[PDB]
Amino acid sequence: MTNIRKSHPLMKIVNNAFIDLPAPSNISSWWNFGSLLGICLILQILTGLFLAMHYTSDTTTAFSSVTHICRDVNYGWIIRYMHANGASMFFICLYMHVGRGLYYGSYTFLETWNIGVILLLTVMATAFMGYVLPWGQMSFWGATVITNLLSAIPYIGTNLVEWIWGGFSVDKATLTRFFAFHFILPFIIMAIAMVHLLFLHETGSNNPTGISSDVDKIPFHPYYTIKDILGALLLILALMLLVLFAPDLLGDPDNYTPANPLNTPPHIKPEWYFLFAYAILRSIPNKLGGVLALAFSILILALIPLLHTSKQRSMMFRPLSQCLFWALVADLLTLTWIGGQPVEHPYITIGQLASVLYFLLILVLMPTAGTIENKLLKW
Amino acid sequence: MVAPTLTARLYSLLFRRTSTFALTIVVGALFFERAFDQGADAIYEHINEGKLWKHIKHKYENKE
Amino acid sequence: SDLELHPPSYPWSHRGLLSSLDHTSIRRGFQVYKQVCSSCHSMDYVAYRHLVGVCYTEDEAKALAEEVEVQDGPNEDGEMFMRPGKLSDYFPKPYPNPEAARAANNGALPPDLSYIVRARHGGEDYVFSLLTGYCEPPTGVSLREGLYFNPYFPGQAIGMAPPIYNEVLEFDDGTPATMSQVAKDVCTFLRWAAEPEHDHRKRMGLKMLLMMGLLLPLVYAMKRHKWSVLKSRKLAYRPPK
Amino acid sequence: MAGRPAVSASSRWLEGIRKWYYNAAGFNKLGLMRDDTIHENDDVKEAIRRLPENLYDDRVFRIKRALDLSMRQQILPKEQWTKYEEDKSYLEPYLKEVIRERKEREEWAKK
Amino acid sequence: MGRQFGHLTRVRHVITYSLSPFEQRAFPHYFSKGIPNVLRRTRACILRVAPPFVAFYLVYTWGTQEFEKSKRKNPAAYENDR
Amino acid sequence: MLTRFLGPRYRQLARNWVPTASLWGAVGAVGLVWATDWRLILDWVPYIN
Amino acid sequence: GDPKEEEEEEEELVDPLTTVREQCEQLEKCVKARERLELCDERVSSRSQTEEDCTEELLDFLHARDHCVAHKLFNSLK
Ligand code: HEC
Ligand code: HEM
Ligand code: HEM
Repeated sequence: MTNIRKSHPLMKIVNNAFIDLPAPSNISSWWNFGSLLGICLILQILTGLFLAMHYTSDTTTAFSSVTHICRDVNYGWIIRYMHANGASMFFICLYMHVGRGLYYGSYTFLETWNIGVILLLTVMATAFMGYVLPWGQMSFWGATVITNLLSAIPYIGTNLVEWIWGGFSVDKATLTRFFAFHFILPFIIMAIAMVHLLFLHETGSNNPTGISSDVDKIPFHPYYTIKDILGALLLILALMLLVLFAPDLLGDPDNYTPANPLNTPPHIKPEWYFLFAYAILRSIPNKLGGVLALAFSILILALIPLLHTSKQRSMMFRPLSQCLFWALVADLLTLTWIGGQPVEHPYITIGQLASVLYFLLILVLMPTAGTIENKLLKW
Repeated sequence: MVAPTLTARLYSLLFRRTSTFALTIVVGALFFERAFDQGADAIYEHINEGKLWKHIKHKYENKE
Repeated sequence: SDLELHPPSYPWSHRGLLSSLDHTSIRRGFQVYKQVCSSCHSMDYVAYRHLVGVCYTEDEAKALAEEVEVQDGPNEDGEMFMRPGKLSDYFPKPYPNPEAARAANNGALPPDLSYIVRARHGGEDYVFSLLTGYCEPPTGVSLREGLYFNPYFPGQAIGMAPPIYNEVLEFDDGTPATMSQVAKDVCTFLRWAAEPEHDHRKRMGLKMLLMMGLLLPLVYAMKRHKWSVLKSRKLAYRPPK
Repeated sequence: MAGRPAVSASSRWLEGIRKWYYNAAGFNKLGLMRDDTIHENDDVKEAIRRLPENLYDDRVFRIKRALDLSMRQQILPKEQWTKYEEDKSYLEPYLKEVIRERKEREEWAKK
Repeated sequence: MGRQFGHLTRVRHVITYSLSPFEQRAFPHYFSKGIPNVLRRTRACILRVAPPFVAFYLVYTWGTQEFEKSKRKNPAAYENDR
Repeated sequence: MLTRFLGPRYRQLARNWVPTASLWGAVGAVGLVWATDWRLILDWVPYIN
Repeated sequence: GDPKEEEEEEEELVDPLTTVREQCEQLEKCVKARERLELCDERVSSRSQTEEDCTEELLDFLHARDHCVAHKLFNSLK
């Protein structure tokens, strides 16, 4: 009885994408973040569900329930911090997943790449909504400034701002809605991620070389499962290092005081994975321009596949574009650094220059880089 | 089994059959987890001698 | 623009990656709270039962709890009545509402001390420097009544009178109760009141390091062993003629 | 007559800039010719299908060994690199015809 | 999902050899070849990776210095002699 | 079990796979005991006493 | 020198913080910062009206001194 013809008329045929799937042999470590992202989803949902068994969305007993989780629940302190630092590991993994596609031209998978942007938008919505759950003077006020940006939309701004708020300002009505919304969205991400793979397995994967790897495909099961397991441990080591040795290293200290609408924090700022977008919005004094630039910078990913110019796919053999890619990464770090700083005269000048360079590089310099090399290679 | 090297006796005796391969994993986890805690705690309390509640308890509970 | 003074990095008994809290200092740190802080500062997230196994025994903590009367439990007649506290009771609140607190002081509202270590930039280093950093105001300032000059406080004008001085209290074990010594114990206590998981945080951290330190070389070996087939793989191209 | 639109490039002369870029690109270190790294679209893929068996099979092995080098994060020895002068376009004649065919087909549709 | 081994491409006249994983060392010449390799790999990318991030530190070392320097005051006396 | 019918061929099949099924239940026994420190069971091992 | 026990008006362990603080007023970094504090006071105190005062120079004086004491304060404590 054919061992190869396994229990096929079942769900294993779908699981052949995990065992017998052809994969390029020259896959580097930067591809491991695909499997890490799935582990980040599962870890966030696992810790999230157990957090939701003691968290109460009412304003009068939201912050006090978070304290009860750490102080009273057995081993409840670690779960709160693997959730708080798992989001940090999520966006660490999320940004390298995007960066690898930029460098290795994976955006040529138009279906998968477009679903990837949708996946990115969903997580940043979930992360923003979950930050408001602790209700700790960074949750209330971080949500206050960002949500009020929608009031700049003409003729419908205040109509939907209140419809988001469930009232005239952020309050208990908004808090209960966010917790329910924060519960449902991660399960949507699982469905989209399955669709994300469905648009990729049909066209295979990519390689650092950028050429077709159909001549050197290898089975996934004995080579990449053990490669992803090692990559998973490096994620668990990195996440657990924060949780057990510096749990509040990334989170702002001001979040530990209960939310007070009458008092403002000394400095207002979102989490570290949104600080790069905060700087772009703060660059333009105009209100309508700032919200558009905030959305355009995130939504510029969908415009990247339409800007390809070089006859080579990956940046492996494109030294001119390599110099620009790390300039963009450095500039993205400059935006992150300046996002957490107050708006004064040194950061006003640097903030505008970094933001204007962020769009200039991708829109102008990178497409011009591909054209220059195309001429330089007799084609 | 009949070789003068430890691992050869360690493989044929245990790891040759996958049924006994899992036995050494589960039994090995029993003895590892018990010794690791004592091993990894005794070192921890050495770094914190005279610090924790265990090391300052003796001057309380009257007759105990 | 009201320049801020950076708190110094005071070495602590719990500053290392694996160093734990000095529970002897915690017990002395609570004595500062029950005598000085609790007069006009609240701690509404730490119970009298939390001190069991940390700085006081079960019998010691029961005596501490029963020392203070608490109001709870509707009488069968339908009225509130006083009773000695129990282990499960939280630390007494000096005032019922923040409005009363602003009335007791010069409008300033004493912040809750449960998370004040983790809710301020600098942690215990800033708090220790704030308690001991009180100094005579420099020439050219004008401080309103009920306001005192503390450089470590943002704005350099704090509404809190100096709460710590030499022999402000007396310690059970008899260490010299000085301005610096008393501030250190309460700072050690205020950290435990903020991160009770501090000891277990490092205790599991040591085990993870001793676990990842062994599994990572081992897991790497499995990766290399399975991939050693492709790493040692020779290709030969032999086209016909 | 190469390099840049200017008569002289920044780093002296014009022809040496393309030679300098070839060594900078680094696909010769892997043992690949220039047309072995091209992007395979619906046009190039057809032009590959027209390659002679002697030339198509040679391309397969050059790619096959390059992925082996990339898998090991290694490069070919200094004597086995693709010389810039000895690199010849084995796909340009086939690409041009598919360019000619596609242009005629596309323009005939709009008439 | 789709496609599998058998119809991926047409490969001809290519012979490959491989060893059993139990008959070869998992870590062969780790520091004898890996260390000279990493130096080779780092040089091939340090001229395209380092300069973009070296500039950011220069921005850091100046944007931070300017902020504190701007915070520090300057003399503004109008009429007095000490 | 591990068979289909009641015959000498299946009786030999069952006997041939008894030692593996014999020691497979140890994982179900010890592993479950290991998971929740079954005391009555952990009270007999000398080193873990 | 303070009111605890024995003669000499008793002997209450003067705070080690005070002893450590004066141990660092003679350091080069701390005397120069104190130096700038002195000239500031003469400009401000003798001034008839001016909003300038002398806490920034005091803050620099504190920053140098308070970083020293952290190095060698906890040794005397406990
Ligand atoms: C005289 C009543 C009183 C005493 C006693 C007291 N505090 Fe305060 N404390 C206050 C008030 C009022 C404020 C708020 C001042 C302000 O915000 O301007 C305050 C503020 C604080 C703050 C917050 C500073 C900040 O920047 O947020 C801390 C920390 C603090 N006190 C610690 C202590 C400690 C430790 C003790 C015991 C040694 C203590 N306090 C004793 C009244 C008191
Ligand atoms: C991709 C999925 C998710 C992401 C990125 C995410 C992100 C976050 C973040 C950043 C916080 C802020 C914590 C803090 O700053 O202290 C948070 C809090 C919280 N999340 Fe999520 N979350 C996810 C999924 C979930 C799920 C599925 C649940 C419940 C089933 C959940 C429940 C909670 C709760 C109760 C809190 C408040 C408790 C706390 O903050 O510690 N989350 N989340
Ligand atoms: C929770 C969020 C996400 C999950 C779980 C996820 C999952 C995955 C996985 C497992 C892969 C295959 C792994 C690999 O080939 O390395 C993949 C491929 C890909 N994803 Fe995502 N992804 C997420 C978000 C994103 C984002 C933010 C982008 C942004 C562009 C994106 C775009 C891509 C692209 C371009 C590929 C191509 C891979 C290749 O070329 O081989 N995805 N995704």
